[PDB]
Amino acid sequence: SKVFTIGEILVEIMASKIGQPFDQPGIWNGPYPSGAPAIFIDQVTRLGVPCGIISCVGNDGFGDINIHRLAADGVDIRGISVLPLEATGSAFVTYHNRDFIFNIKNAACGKLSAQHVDENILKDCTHFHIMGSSLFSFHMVDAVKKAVTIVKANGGVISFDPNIRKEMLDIPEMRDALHFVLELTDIYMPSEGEVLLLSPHSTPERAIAGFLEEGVKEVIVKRGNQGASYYSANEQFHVESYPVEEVDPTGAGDCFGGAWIACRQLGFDAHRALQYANACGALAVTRRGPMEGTSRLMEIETFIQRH
Amino acid sequence: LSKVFTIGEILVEIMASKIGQPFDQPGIWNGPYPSGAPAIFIDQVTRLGVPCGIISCVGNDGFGDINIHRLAADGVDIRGISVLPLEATGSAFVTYGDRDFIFNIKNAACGKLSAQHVDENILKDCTHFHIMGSSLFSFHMVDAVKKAVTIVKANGGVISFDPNIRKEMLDIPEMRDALHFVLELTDIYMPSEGEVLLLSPHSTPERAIAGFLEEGVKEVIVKRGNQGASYYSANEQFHVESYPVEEVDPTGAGDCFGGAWIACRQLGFDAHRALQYANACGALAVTRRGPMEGTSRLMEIETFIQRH
Ligand SMILES: Nc1ncnc2c1ncn2[C@@H]1O[C@H](COP(=O)(O)OP(=O)(O)OP(=O)(O)O)[C@@H](O)[C@H]1O
Ligand SMILES: Nc1ncnc2c1ncn2[C@@H]1O[C@H](COP(=O)(O)OP(=O)(O)OP(=O)(O)O)[C@@H](O)[C@H]1O
Ligand SMILES: [Mg+2]
Ligand SMILES: [Mg+2]
Ligand SMILES: [Mg+2]
Repeated sequence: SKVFTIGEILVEIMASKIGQPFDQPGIWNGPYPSGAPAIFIDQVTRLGVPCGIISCVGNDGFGDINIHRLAADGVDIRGISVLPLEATGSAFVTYHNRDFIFNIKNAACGKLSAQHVDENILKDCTHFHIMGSSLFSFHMVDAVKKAVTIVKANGGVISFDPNIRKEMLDIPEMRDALHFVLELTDIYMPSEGEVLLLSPHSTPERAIAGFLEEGVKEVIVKRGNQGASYYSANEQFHVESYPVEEVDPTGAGDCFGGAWIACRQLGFDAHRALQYANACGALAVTRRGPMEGTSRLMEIETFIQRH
Repeated sequence: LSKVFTIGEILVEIMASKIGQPFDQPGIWNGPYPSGAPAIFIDQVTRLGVPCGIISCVGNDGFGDINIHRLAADGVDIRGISVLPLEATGSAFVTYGDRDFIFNIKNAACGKLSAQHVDENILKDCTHFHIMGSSLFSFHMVDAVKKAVTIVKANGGVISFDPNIRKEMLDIPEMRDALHFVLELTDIYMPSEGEVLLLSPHSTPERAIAGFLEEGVKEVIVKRGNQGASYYSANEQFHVESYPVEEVDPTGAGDCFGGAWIACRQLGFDAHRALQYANACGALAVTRRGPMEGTSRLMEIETFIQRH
């Protein structure tokens, strides 16, 4: 029983100071392993659940830091193809109080396609997770479509976190790609701000009811500093947030998701899984760095206990 | 009203803060810094006071802005710099003998430069057009360059060419031809010592150079790294020794040497003066870190030469 994801893998370069602009020489920190699917799958493995990822990186040091990190953490990296003529994706980020310069679409991670999805790699996959952020081109979609149908046809469970960029919604083809995934989704994990996106219904209550009636088995709604909710035909509950000192919210959704999926793989019931997921996301935001907020079971449990 | 123009890639460079710093581990980096052979060449030209412009493409981000701001502030005509919303401004990560790089040019805004992104209303007063071989990495680039060249030669302009190519391009017949194509329309050839035989059928520099001149090239300026440079014309031939300096970054040496030569010639310097100034410029260039941070003003070169 293995958990698999697919998508962009990149390195993040972070500005050394708040307010630091992009158009002035300065000091930066990095590279740091990154990319929503990678963060998610890193959290899954740190919780002791077998998993793998399908992506494309370039034949360079930036691709290496990612492969090395995931591999050392227990992730099956056979699915990460290395592209000699492409540069590994990157993202420069600066703060205020947030701002980015992305090289994802036209980078190695954007070369992912059906040809780079090895069906044999998914032969024993029981759960496949999709990040909406990965659907930014026809090839990304073809890759996702191929992997999802292989797993679904093999009786696997599909989970989907629509962490998309609102822009993609104005693009029919991407809008249709998102509808595709949802149509085959068992576990839908939108944040409150994303609940209405892929629904013909205008009120959240109505949208969620719609997802269930359409085929989804469970809807997990992330509410940031307000906690999280769980919805199924069988039950419905909510958990309050754990008050923490937020530093970086960029990996909260990814970690919360990996925790939910991993805990469920470990046999946790909905209530316990939601509690751990909630605590995992809270812990993630207390540290800077994309993948620096993932936690292991012991840390999550101690955090819960202390509260 | 007479202007020197160039065309090509504009990118930013992000440098490793320490020697021995790997790309596969977190650390500290310095940047972004304005870069790109054509950009450094043109920055040296404008710093010498010679009116100039550049045709290039950058993305709609801060990395694109730092280059436009620097060039504009230095006096370069940047109207030929198009901003592409759907693309990312090229970049280059480097770390320290070898420099080691991670490039994003071919698939960035740089490689989007199209023959249409050129014009001619922009090159109307261009009497000198300079080409960097490092820019010819796609048929779209060669097209943009071919168009610009036709336009400039139509108004009776002069073409200068610096073959700072990646030897690899020589095995791709298409690019191999683009380069030979440009060479046949070149008036001023400026290969480095290790690039002299590349576009030549001969195997000895003497022969290679004698061939370029026979074919039509009027001047061949050979850069010899830390051993000076040589000038070759059908009528004369001479060389200058290198100035001893504490080298720190060789990245922009050739580009600065090039801008200095072209600009000094525009200011009426004879071949002998221009060669010593270009030579000194390249010498000064390598003393500071950063691709475009070593350019010099005319009198800085003058004093450099004097003092010594
Ligand atoms: N400031 C916070 N304090 C406590 N818990 C938080 C905070 N922010 C997030 N969380 C926890 O993490 C889960 C992850 O959440 P968030 O709602 O930011 O994810 P998301 O909406 O998917 O965002 P993303 O755009 O990064 O994918 C939340 O539902 C919550 O349980
Ligand atoms: N270490 C050095 N010491 C003194 N002068 C130097 C040094 N390096 C370069 N120069 C001067 O600068 C000119 C610029 O030279 P270099 O040979 O590195 O350029 P190039 O071979 O064209 O390289 P590129 O590919 O960067 O364009 C030289 O011919 C020389 O006069
Ligand atoms: Mg379509
Ligand atoms: Mg969110
Ligand atoms: Mg050289």
